[PDB]
Amino acid sequence: SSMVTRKFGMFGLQPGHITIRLRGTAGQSLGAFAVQGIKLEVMGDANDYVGKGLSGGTIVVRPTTSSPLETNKNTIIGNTVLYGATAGKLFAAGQAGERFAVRNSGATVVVEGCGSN
Amino acid sequence: CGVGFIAAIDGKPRRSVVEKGIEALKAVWHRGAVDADGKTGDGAGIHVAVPQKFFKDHVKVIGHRAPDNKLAVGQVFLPRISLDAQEACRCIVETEILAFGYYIYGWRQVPINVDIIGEKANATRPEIEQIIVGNNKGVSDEQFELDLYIIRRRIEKAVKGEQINDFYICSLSARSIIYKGMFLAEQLTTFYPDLLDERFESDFAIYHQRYSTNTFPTWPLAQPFRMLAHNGEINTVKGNVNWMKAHETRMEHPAFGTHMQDLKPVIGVGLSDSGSLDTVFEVMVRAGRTAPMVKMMLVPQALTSSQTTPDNHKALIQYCNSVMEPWDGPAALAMTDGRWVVGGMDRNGLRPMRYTITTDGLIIGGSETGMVKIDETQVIEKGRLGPGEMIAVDLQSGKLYRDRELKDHLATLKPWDKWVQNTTHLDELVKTASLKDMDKAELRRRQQAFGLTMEDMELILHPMVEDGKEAIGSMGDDSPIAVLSDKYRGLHHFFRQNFSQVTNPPIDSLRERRVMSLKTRLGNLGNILDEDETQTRLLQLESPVLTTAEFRAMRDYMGDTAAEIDATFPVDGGPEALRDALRRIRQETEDAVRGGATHVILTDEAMGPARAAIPAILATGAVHTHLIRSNLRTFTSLNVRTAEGLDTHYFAVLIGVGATTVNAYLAQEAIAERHRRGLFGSMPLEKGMANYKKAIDDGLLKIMSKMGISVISSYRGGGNFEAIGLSRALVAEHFPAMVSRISGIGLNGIQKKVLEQHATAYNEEVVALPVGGFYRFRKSGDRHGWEGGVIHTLQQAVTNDSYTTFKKYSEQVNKRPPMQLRDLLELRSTKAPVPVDEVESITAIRKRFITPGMSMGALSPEAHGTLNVAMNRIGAKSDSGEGGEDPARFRPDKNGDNWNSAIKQVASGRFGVTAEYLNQCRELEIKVAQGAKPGEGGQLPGFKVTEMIARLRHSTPGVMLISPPPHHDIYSIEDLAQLIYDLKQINPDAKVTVKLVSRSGIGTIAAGVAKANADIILISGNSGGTGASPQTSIKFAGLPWEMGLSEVHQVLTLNRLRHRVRLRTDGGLKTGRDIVIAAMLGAEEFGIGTASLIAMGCIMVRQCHSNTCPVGVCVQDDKLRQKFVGTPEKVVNLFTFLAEEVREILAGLGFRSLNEVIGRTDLLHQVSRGAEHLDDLDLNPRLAQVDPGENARYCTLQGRNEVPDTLDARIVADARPLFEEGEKMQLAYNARNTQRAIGTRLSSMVTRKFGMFGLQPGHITIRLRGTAGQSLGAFAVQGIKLEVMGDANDYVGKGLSGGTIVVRPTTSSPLETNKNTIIGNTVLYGATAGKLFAAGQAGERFAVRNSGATVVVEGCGSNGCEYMTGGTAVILGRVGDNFAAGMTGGMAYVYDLDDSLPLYINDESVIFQRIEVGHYESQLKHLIEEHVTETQSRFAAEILNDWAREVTKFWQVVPKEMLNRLEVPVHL
Amino acid sequence: SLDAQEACRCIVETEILAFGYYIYGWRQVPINVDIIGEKANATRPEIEQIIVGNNKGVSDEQFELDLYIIRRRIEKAVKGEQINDFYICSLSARSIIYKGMFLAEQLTTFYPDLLDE
Amino acid sequence: MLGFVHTAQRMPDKRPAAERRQDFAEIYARFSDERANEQANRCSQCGVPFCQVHCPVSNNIPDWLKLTSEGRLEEAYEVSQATNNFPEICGRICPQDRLCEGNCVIEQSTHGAVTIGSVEKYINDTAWDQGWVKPRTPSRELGLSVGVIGAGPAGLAAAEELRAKGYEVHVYDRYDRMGGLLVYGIPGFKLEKSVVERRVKLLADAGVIYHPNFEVGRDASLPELRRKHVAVLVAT
Ligand SMILES: Cc1cc2nc3c(=O)[nH]c(=O)nc-3n(C[C@H](O)[C@H](O)[C@H](O)COP(=O)(O)OP(=O)(O)OC[C@H]3O[C@@H](n4cnc5c(N)ncnc54)[C@H](O)[C@@H]3O)c2cc1C
Ligand SMILES: Cc1cc2nc3c(=O)[nH]c(=O)nc-3n(C[C@H](O)[C@H](O)[C@H](O)COP(=O)(O)O)c2cc1C
Ligand code: SF4
Ligand code: SF4
Ligand code: F3S
Repeated sequence: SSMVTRKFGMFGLQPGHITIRLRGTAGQSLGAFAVQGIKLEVMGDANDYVGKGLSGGTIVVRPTTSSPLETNKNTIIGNTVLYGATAGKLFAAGQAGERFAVRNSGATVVVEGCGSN
Repeated sequence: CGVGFIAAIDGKPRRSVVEKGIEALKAVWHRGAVDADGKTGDGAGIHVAVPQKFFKDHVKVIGHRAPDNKLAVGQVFLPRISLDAQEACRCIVETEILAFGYYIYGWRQVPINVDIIGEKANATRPEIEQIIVGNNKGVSDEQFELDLYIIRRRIEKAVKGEQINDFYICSLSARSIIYKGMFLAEQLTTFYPDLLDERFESDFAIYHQRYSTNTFPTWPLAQPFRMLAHNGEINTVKGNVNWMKAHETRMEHPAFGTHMQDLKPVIGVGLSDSGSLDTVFEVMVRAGRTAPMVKMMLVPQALTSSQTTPDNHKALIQYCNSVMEPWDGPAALAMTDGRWVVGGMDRNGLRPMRYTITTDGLIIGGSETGMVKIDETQVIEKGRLGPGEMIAVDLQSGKLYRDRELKDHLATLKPWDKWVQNTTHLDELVKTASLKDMDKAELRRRQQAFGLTMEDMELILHPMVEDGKEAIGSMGDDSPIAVLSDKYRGLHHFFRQNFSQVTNPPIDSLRERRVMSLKTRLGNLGNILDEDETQTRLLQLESPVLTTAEFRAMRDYMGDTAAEIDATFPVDGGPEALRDALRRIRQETEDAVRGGATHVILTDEAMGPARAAIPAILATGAVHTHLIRSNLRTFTSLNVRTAEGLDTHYFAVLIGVGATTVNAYLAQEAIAERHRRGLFGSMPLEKGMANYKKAIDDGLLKIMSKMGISVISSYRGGGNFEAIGLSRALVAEHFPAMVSRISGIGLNGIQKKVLEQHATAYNEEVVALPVGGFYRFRKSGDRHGWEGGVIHTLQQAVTNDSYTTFKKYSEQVNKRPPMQLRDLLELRSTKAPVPVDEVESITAIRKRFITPGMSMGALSPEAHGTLNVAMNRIGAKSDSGEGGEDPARFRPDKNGDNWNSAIKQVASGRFGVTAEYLNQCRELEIKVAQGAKPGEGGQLPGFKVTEMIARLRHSTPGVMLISPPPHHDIYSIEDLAQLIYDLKQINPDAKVTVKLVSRSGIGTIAAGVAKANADIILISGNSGGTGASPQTSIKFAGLPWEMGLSEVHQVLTLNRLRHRVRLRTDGGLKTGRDIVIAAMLGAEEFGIGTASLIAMGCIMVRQCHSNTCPVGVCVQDDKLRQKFVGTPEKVVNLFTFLAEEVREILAGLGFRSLNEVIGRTDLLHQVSRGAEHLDDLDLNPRLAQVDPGENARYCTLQGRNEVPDTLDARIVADARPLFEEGEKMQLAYNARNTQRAIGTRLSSMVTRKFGMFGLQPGHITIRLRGTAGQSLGAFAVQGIKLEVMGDANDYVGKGLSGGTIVVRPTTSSPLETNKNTIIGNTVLYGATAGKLFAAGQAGERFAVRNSGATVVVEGCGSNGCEYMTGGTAVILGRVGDNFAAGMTGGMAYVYDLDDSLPLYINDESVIFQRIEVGHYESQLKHLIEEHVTETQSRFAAEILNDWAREVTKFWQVVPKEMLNRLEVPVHL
Repeated sequence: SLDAQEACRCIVETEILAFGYYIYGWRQVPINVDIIGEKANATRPEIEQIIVGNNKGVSDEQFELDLYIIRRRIEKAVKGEQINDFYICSLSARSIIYKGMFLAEQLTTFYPDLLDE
Repeated sequence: MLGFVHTAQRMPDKRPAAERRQDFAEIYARFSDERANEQANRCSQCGVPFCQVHCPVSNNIPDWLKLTSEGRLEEAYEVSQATNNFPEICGRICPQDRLCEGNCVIEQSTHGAVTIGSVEKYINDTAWDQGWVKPRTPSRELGLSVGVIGAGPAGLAAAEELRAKGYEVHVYDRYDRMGGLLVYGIPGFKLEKSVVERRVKLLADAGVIYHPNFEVGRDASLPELRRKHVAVLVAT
């Protein structure tokens, strides 16, 4: 994100100009400060603080194709998702955590069930 | 690599000849391969006369009184490591010489300096010594030499009787001496100081510098041989050896005597091809003939049916063709008797030969022209050697003889026209005698017995009767190999056709049919040393294929001399009935030939419900091998009547085994039965049989040309095939020398198959043949590799992203019963499994796969672009193909789409090659052959080429484009090294890659290409796809890629050369298991190819060539292109799935990356089927492991290989003002023949800086003095001018694009401009644009594949403007032979002076006339005026002066397809 | 070389099959070349084994005598072609021989086959 | 002989519902002869044919397609009826929109499936009119006793095959008219009973024994039928 910000700026690349797929379980702070043009897609579950400081990017979480679970009856991401994001999208499938989308301004998020506050 | 010779025309010995020979050998360091050790070489040699004064002084100093007559010196190589073997060799040679009462003077040890030889060659150095022998009997010198030769033969035999290894007599004679060894070329005079005395003097000197193919040396196999110094290879080395072993039993001459019995096996064992050529040459010369006579009788001139040759020469050619089988192959011979010295070329004239005549009576000939230093004020004439020509020097009378006069002197001796007319040809004999039929039930029963289908039978035979050309396939083969096929298969499927790749290039049978002859002789075998009228008394047939009428004529002509042999075995016989029948027919044939009968005819007409038919292949093989081993083949011709053969491959494999003529009758009755119902229309049966015979002739010619053999008489009985799946003992006893790398079924399996087929044929009541499923899929049987369900599964899995569906796909594919070799190998380990997360990331695996090239002509542009985009998106390397690339794609799109191709191809066509096209890449690839059409090269149909295709390929719209089979600039491995040098010069940052096809004997080729500074090898399987190709070439050409890969890996790690290359393969890589096994066997990269196409939308309809693919992959019409469905994401998903599958397999195995598994062959095992009854296929030779040692099994180096710098460096430093300011620059230099690729790196620099058309013509100007090396001005862009004073070597203007090259003799030259050669062969190969004004004659294949360039030359060689497509060519002077072959574009103006053009020109697709319009006359005048302005050619000015009468002197030649496409009609 | 190996294989096969015994197959002896000196590794030949079965149902003595005749005939035949470095160490059904140019202390580490129970 | 490049798919015919609403015969007409020669010329002989792999009998479609495209209707009829029994009715009743004409590569590329069922009907029509059909009676009758239950298509095909082998077949059924439910279950609106009567008379001509209006549940039982023959087939 820093490299592409120095190269093309905040909104220099059209959406989806570079896409990344991640298998397994993502660590903390997935996609911190991702500018427009990046797309991340993780199959599995994210830990915490996912999508912090999002500005223009795109994050996608989803259970893998062999999941015997139920989507809207389990947890898939952590707490304080999208702390102070400016623009971008976040599509998930599952129950988020507490303090979901605090101080959000401009982002577009779609979640199946969430927690307190 | 190269030969050379120097001779004194007058015939007085001197020191200058030897000195010039040493000087010439001092300047051949650039052709041969370069070693980094600086010590090792390939082996060199020199050959001179004996300096009697030196040896007389020696023996005088010893103490003896020097005898007054000639002495004799014999050079020997004895063992060195031991002492006792030396004593044995010495006592042997001494007793053999003293058995003839001669006088032995003594030995002599040669002082040497062994510090210059490398450590690899010093390990096998033999003790070199000389022996001196006088003449105390006072006999003549001819008998002296003959006795010495007999003594040499007997010594060789005796020392062979004691198994004393490493003993070799170089040359025992009284006239000549030979200094040869395994050192370098230049350092010769520092290893043999005996050549540094001023007493050594000789009137002739021959020299050779060879090009080895393996890192291991061998002293007794270095040129020149005892009577010869040959350069090149030999295509027909098995057939000639077998036929000579047949001829041995009837060679007798009173010149030898009783000692003749000692010379029975003339061709020794364990010698090179040129060694056998030399030994038979010497055996024939010692009989009495002269050197030109035997040379003309061994490598004859191509007999053409024209009127340019007199009749005496024609009779001579017929006689020499009737005497002995030829020896075809690329050969530049420089041979010498004691009296004559001859130098000549082969039939085709591939390797060059250029000579020079000085005023001092000195002739200097060699492969290059600027080797020795000769002033311009001493030469008289420079000449070249064309096809079959020869130049001789007679030492006795001291005379020179050119081609015509030497041929006339040879024809002067004997009355040939009084002997050739003793022959008989069967055209009128059958025509006059001809003018003097079965039930459909029995026909169906017999066909079912042999197992011919119904659908396929009338699908591959119908075009042969209706049209007369074999059918054209559409996609790669996927049927199982013969041994694993469940249903019955003939014997012919077990034989694969050979083909030569680089070591000797093929010959185009479609454009060079003049050197092709199918004549056959019956009753010509006789004594090879006797000459009489009785020899040329025989029967001659114009074609080996015969119908029923011709066969009846031949048989009832032979009369009582024939003897039929039944070829059937009892069905009720026990398990060993087949072997008993074989023994019976062998004994019957031997007894029949002994009983006076001199002709044998095999027949199986007695086939019925009681006796089964012996396979024809096995029968004729057993009979021919038995007749050879019993010394009776020389008395009898062999004919076979088969009842199975239908297609050309069967006849090819039946002739190659040793038959002479065949009459496949059942095809004829089937054709008649078809015609009687009125299916072929209105064609009479005569026309049908004629077309059938013509198609078979053309197919057999194609199969012969596929390996560079132009004469049928030498291909007969040679055994040029490969057996894949036959038992070793079977093919080693009842077949000629043929190698089967894996054992196969023996006799029991074949008998079981024939018996079960016979039972299911006769014992029931059949009605119609089965539908057949060989060429196309049917529900009956003949399992394939791609069926409907698997295709749909793959397509759904790639379009739905369901990886579980892809796993189900892989399980469906791997579940099928065995069909390939890679389905008989299991893999195991010993460590514990490792979880899949520890395996390296998916992307590091996806970046390894590549997409093999696919020509833009084959498939629509949409598919090409989609593949390129997807592959460049994931990060791998896609490929472009042969059809070039659109320039507008050389930049990324606005949406981040990269449509360019990362790998570029340099194929045999050179269609779209261009200086700009070679810099938009990362790696260049060289195409030799592919898995479908290994011999005939890529082809493109007529209605496919659109206007866009014509623009891409610089051609005419709507014309059939077929690429020439051989690379016109790769005629030997040295040419390959030169081409790699050229490619690495023109591109300063790309890699080069060769592309081979897996076949036996690929190890030496692998080592050679590894020595040729290549980067990446490509072993392509035998099951690859193709746009279009003949059916037989698809089904029966190539070998499985496992065999080739294993062989290459073993032979390439044995020579310690594995750490400099990168092996890559493709062909039938469907799932991950195949990729893992291939990586274990030695692969490093992988090409998927056809599978990817099915992911894009293809559904394997197998109609690529018909321009009607319903999906829209391979079509050029606009409507069908709208039906495209592909998407750049499907290929991405397919590659991701493949990578994940490989990851899973590797994790379950217990490793973490492919780097730790490449070469670990021990992981594999072979399992087999129990009750399959198949004799187990021993796959161990492919699973054998050779230890590399310290070097890793996959070890490699970053960056491309290095290469020495040419003159271009010195050019790009001085031209810096141009590259920094754009200021004009003019330079001059002295260029020797060593410097290669002059003016190429500057072309690359100026292309990268400004472009191609960025500079005005004449911005940078360069002048050269002397002789420029080969490939002068390769890819010269517009804006560069190169004027060289002197002469160019060869390949001048290869791939010229916009430049301007001018050659000229210097002002101090007293020669005529239009009577002296100045440039070599294949000038302007694939030229695209530019100008070339030459002053002098041109070599062979002038302006071949020229398209766009403007060339003006003074004379040419044979086959000029071969396959021309564009541009202008102005020839001033005599043309060669077969001019304008297959020309399709452009126009030519030939300067006629003798009205001899119609005798030479080819009127296939061009028309010639007189100049008609003043417009073309003015254009020709402009061309001549510019040519005069450039080089100041005097003869050109004199042509210009007499315009009014010289206008009507020229002839204009134009293609038959550019007439109506012209803007101004040439004819009023 | 490699082509000479094929000639040797076909020689021994066509000479063994001339009597009636059925071949089971070959086997490459797993070795470890690293414990070889320099003068020995320069002239180390390939070591292979062949397995033959007595399907004729004959006594042991005729089997041994027939194998001896086979060995002599094979030696003569291969001498007929002047091939170099071809040596049948031992061909029988009673004993086997493991010999080489290595030292005496590394034998069990040259031929690991001798370490099985 | 590709054809599908410029030509277009065209059914035989279809009578409009103004008068079709009242009859009970078939609504489709026999295929025109020149229309037959044209539509047969439409297939591309797709290698690895999907047309065959989906037809549950897997008859050799492209072969007789090519033949009918060129002629020689006798050879084409022979190679058609070789592997498929009852072609006249199978090519008329089977839902080719999902079995055979639903997977032709021409249709998969959205060009329009080649009318396979119509050509099957045509080639089975003219073959019977001129009389190139003979009952497959055996030679050297083996001699045994075999019987089937139910005159449906399965039983009829089994009986035809067994009579071609040379056994003695016996057909039992409850209904009075033979031929399974083709004369009682399938409405005449979709299949005229004339062709079923013709085929069943041809079958009877081969030497097939009938036992109309029988029941295995009441009139007889399984031990009786088993003892009366060598083996019994159950197509109830
Ligand atoms: C376009 C189309 C329309 C279709 N329409 C229909 C439809 O309307 N109805 C339908 O059912 N299927 C229909 N089908 C399906 C198809 O016709 C049948 O599935 C098929 O004909 C049944 O064949 P069968 O082998 O069961 O023969 P059947 O005809 O079912 O064989 C049964 C025969 O045995 C007799 N039998 C029954 N019980 C006994 C017994 N205990 N002892 C002795 N004899 C006995 C019966 O009287 C009858 O003669 C249709 C198919 C298509 C393609
Ligand atoms: C439709 C098609 C066109 C091809 N065109 C070329 C070509 O123009 N030049 C070439 O060298 N190989 C060509 N090939 C062969 C591939 O380069 C490659 O060698 C082969 O496809 C690999 O084997 P595979 O069939 O398993 O993919 C073509 C293959 C196909 C299927
Ligand atoms: S339906 Fe398609 S695949 Fe089948 S025969 Fe016709 S054209 Fe060929
Ligand atoms: S309509 Fe014809 S081709 Fe299709 S399934 Fe029925 S019988 Fe087979
Ligand atoms: S079979 Fe050929 S015509 Fe196209 S759809 Fe496949 S490449």
